[PDB]
Amino acid sequence: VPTGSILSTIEVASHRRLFDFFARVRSDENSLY
Amino acid sequence: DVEFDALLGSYCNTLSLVRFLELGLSVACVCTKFPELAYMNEGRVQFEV
Amino acid sequence: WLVDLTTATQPSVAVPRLTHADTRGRPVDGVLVTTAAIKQRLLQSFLKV
Repeated sequence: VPTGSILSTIEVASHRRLFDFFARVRSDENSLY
Repeated sequence: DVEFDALLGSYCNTLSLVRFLELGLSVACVCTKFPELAYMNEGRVQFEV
Repeated sequence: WLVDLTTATQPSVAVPRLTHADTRGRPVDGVLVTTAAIKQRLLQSFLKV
């Protein structure tokens, strides 16, 4: 990395529905997150 | 009378255990532990370029 | 043909934060995976660093 260059961060947006798994027939409307 | 059937040797091959960061093609990617991706179907990697 | 193969691409967007060096310590920017048949005839007549 040369001086400057604005080193940035790589963000991982990841939809985690837990408790979907586990127990419960979790049911959602959709248009929900 | 003396007769004997003999076992003259036993040979085994050692299965080579190789890890993935030896290879030259680890230059080609970034390996990171991400547990819970079983849980999540959706994926997005966003970098502001 | 190699230098075209070797350079037709765009460098990625990443800074691994640990880079493959060459033991003098120049960084490795590429991979170049081949078949051993081609690799052979390639290494003897062409590339040996």
